[PDB]
Amino acid sequence: SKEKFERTKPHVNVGTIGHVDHGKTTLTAAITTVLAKTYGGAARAFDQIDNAPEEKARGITINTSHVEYDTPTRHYAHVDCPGHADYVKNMITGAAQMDGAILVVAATDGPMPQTREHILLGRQVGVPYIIVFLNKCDMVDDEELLELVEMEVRELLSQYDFPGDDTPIVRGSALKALEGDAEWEAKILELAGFLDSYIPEPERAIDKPFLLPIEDVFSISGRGTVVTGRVERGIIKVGEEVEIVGIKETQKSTCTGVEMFRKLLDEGRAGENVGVLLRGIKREEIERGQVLAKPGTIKPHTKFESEVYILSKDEGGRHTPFFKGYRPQFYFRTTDVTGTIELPEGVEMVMPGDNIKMVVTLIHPIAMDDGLRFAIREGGRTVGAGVVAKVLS
Amino acid sequence: ANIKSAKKRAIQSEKARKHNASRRSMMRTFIKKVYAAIEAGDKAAAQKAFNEMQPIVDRQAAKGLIHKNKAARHKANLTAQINKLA
Amino acid sequence: VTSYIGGEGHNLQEHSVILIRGGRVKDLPGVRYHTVRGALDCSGVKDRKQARSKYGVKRPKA
Amino acid sequence: ARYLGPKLKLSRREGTDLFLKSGVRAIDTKCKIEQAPGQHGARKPRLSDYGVQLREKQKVRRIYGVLERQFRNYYKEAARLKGNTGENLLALLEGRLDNVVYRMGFGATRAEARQLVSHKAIMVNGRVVNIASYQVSPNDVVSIREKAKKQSRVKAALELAEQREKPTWLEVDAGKMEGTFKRKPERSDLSADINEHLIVELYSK
RNA sequence: GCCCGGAUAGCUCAGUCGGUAGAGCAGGGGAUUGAAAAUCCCCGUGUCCUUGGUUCGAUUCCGAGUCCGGGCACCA
RNA sequence: AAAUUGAAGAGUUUGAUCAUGGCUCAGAUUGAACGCUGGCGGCAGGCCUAACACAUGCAAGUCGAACGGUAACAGGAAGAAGCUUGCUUCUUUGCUGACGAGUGGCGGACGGGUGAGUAAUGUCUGGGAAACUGCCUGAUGGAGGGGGAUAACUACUGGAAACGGUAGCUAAUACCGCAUAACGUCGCAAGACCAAAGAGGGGGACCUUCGGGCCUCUUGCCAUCGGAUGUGCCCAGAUGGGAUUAGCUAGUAGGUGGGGUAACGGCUCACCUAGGCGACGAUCCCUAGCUGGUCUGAGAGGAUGACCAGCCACACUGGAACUGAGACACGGUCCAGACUCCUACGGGAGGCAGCAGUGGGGAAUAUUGCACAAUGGGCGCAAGCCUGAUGCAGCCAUGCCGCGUGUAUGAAGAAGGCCUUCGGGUUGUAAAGUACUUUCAGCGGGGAGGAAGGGAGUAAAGUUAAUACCUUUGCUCAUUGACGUUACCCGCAGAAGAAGCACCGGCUAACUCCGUGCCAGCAGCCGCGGUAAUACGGAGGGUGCAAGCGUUAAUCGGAAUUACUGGGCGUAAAGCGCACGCAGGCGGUUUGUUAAGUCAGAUGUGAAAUCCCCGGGCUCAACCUGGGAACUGCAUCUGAUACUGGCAAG
Repeated sequence: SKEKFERTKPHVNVGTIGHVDHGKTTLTAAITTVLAKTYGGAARAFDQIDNAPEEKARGITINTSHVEYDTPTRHYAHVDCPGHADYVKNMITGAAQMDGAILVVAATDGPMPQTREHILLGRQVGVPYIIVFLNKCDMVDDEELLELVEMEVRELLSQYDFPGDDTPIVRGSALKALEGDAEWEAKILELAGFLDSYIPEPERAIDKPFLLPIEDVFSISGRGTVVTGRVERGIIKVGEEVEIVGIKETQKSTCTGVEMFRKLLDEGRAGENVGVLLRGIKREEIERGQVLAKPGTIKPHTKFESEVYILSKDEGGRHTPFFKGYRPQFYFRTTDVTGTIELPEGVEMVMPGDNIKMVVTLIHPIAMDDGLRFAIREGGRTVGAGVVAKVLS
Repeated sequence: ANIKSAKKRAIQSEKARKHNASRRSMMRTFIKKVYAAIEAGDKAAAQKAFNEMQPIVDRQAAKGLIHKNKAARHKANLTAQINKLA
Repeated sequence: VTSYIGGEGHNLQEHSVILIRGGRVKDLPGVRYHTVRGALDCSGVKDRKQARSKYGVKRPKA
Repeated sequence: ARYLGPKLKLSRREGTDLFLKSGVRAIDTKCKIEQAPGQHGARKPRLSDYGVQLREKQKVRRIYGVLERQFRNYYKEAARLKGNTGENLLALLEGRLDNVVYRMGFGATRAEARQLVSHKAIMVNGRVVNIASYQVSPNDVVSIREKAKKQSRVKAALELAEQREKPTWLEVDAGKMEGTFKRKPERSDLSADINEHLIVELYSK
């Protein structure tokens, strides 16, 4: 027995970007704090601004949009992710999963290296819909020097062809919005004003055949094995018959639960993160290389032909040509997979800043069709972006 | 099973337990008058004591106080003791 | 136990978790078992078409 | 369940006609009777005591067209039945619906008659039976459904049944598309082309 | 999802952690045999991690990844 | 409606042979798994591992026709107020429908689940003698009067919560005493001694506070004696292993007295005597719920108790006690133990081996299904309420059977593959083509039975108060399906959607090619494979099975391979090195007598289910089910006495 989330208005998954120390977790507390007062009607309360051990323990940020809340046009959930290079995997997948991102910078530091890495992702894998927040503004004594601190960001925007001044760059002091300063509680909710209108709006593929590429998995006590992630397409109701394809044998189940943010769900919707309980499934067998789907709509493949562009050093691509016989990491929605690549007759290399036709051979199968996007990476940078032109067997 | 939706038949049982104790020990300690008159050697005082007892000796098994066919055998055993005296 | 493994192609390693049935083969000393191909960490044998139920190789495909 | 593959395959392997696939090839071009199957078909046949037993069991199961599970079943039933088991099993084989439909010329082969039965064609005692393993009762009448009287192959089959002797436990009328199962099936009229003792001697091994 | 270790001849051991990688144990060829053992005479293996990089030079340095062992981590 | 169809051989020791003998093995079966494959339907089946631990839900209650009450809800009734105005608000009123909660009675100890313990005083089979009861039922009698208590409630009040605390009120089919008692109970008898309940329906008369009283009817109660389903006790036989498993006991054995018990006994206390038990198995340790019965095999014998069902034990662990007809109890109580959890830090909570669900273990296992429809069960005066009980769909080739995957036809056989002597041969009528039909599945339409009882109305009859009330039956028509868009039927294309798996050295049915060259592996054994392999891997072709296929394990057969059925021992493994001799076994021959053994006889019994004999039905089958037979034996007793046994004589 548990309480139900009720699907009124659209609902969308977003996330913070930038370097460490900039405010990436402070902001996600502070926004949710003023929204519950201002949109939600509440008075400033200590259990609003701090949260319980039990929520931290499961919404560990790096697997869960751990804060979910409401605004006048849509509901939002929001993710906090590492500002350091020690862990980037969940940022670069979260880019393909979000309808836009919250770019966090501390006026004290300016931009740092991970602020210059994460900006490229909206061109490379996700969407160029970024809204900006300048933290710790209250520390700077002079507005005209705050403006020069901000002129670093207008340059960085223009580096990756984001409009340097037609992007909305809110001023705030997130640690002061969090605690309950009268001026900075009053200079955070401006960000939700732009978030409600800069997207301009999310749009859901909820007419289509159901496709959930699984991001992550949980083991519910007394109920069994849940698989969750952004639903890319289609719709779900409780008791539908479902097919799992991918890295495993194709199997059939019953979705015997459907939840979102630990609340019951009348309907799983496209473009948003949804969790699904599954009949005859053990936490032992399932893997993130799986895709839950409408029965007989997509099948697993290891081999495919594709078009792929090799980035130029302008975009932080290669300057060395990309040889045949390479072993790149690919990125498809919620999942990464590595494959060995091949180039056309008499092509040993393709140059940076050029498109080629390629045949890949993955090290494990995933469910695939034509028109599916990827990027390739070799570590320190993404080096190309492409699309599956047809599958092979 | 492990649980039942009521617990109240246990409390009805304790209410009965305490109301049985409160007069089962009454009817059982009057017997000290028969045994003391047996110990006094005298058949007539033994009988007067048991005559005070017959009112409670049949009634305890007629009534619930020890129930069943326990009056017959007690009334018989107590005659069978005091008829050893003369 | 020592357990015979049938047909060429060996994917198994010194910690590969596997199943074994009876395989009587007094030709090899003490061996009373046979390692089940295409089960747990054991994959099927290469270049097979006459086995499908045997060697873990499944029905041949286009 | 039925035999779907090449039917003269069987007749050639068992060296007999089996009264199935009763058509003909033009000018007897590659008519391929009286020869054994395959690339090694030119070999002279070799026996064993187990080969004769297996081949006599194949023979009777290729005559009446029955599965091995079906024949193993009938042999248990035969051994339950009083008298001698051999004749008890053969009585089961002679009474079953598809076989009685072939006997009554409605099907020129066993497979025509089993296809007729599959297609809900026969009612017996006036009540429909669409399955091969119904035992036709003595003194009952089999009657083709109106929606089955249209099979051109059955109307032809009853002509292919002419100058072909029929078991003396039944009569049939082409003109009605109705046949009387006049009386009880009779072992004193029809047997298989094998020795009934050898085909059950191998079950003891 | 994160962190750690393992990819010199079949095996082992060495080798300026940039400058034709050396030796042993075992093995291959030839002779002998119908074959094998044994013997007698000739001779080879290096996935010197795959793949990208740094450089004047990679075996040995740096990222990427795969497999295998070990650690850390979660329960819509 | 009786009755059988049941008994096997094979490969393998050497140069060759006979005999001996192990090993491998064909067959059947399992709550079986593994790996491949898979379309449709019925009925059957799904922990057989950890008695290992379970999140969360849901699963014994119920009766206003025992009592006090009126929280909730509606209603009536009455009050009050307003153009909500002859309709409407607010209030009151247990007054009525009605019911939250309280008191009270009866039942929850049944079903369902688990198989841990237990070789058992439990169980099985058959009997014995000192017993008892829910509740039904036979019969006989009865119902006097009074008191006392207290929850709900009332007020006051603590704690985070669990949990409540203080003081006040009062009802009964509740509580308690007295009265009063049999054929009752005790007592040898005189005599003494023991019980209890009402409630409800309804009318002419009659009282009357118009409440109630009286009456009658119905239903319930109490006492006592009988019957009956149910249950207890006792006794004999039977009940796995270790004797390298030889002593065990006074906490016993026997008795006497008391106590205790429903009754019975070292049950239990005490005394007195010293006995009791064992190698025809005490004791000790190991294993293990049993049985009906299930499987296997000619059966004997073995395995074996599972799916169902009879019985037994158990319910996270350990101790105790109780309520009561009955329970150290699954659903309950106190206490302890362990773990886990809540908490305001003071304090508290809990045990899926119900049902669905989950983690874990392991070779391996359904959906937090659905439902009032029908069955049983508990309360129910009845309407009604309860139920994870019950029924029934889902999931899965887990079980068994049935059905289909096309069929009829069809060649100068044509391409292609395969083999080849290069002629042809073959795959194969197989394909194409020609002809027919669509079962099943599909799509659409139609559509039986599980439904009886039960509701209300109404008639006549009976009960009775002349009378209602009450009740038996009839009749009218009111009404009831989860499964479920059902079973089943009808239309309609159209071959359309339905073959894979193992096998081809021998045992073992199936041969040819190519590569491999003691290699890859190949078999269960014997074995194969070292460049002309039906034994390998692939190919084609062949064999066999089929929506299943193979393989592994497990059990049983084959085995007579521990030989009653059914063996050997000079020497095949094998006769005690010898004597003497107790235990135990065995004992000439004749007369009488006896009858334990044996044999004949009869009566009682071993339910169901299972088998058999003979049917019936669901189309057939699987499946379901009827009737009839079956049950080797046991108990007790009647007859016989040839013979073995006994006793006596010779």
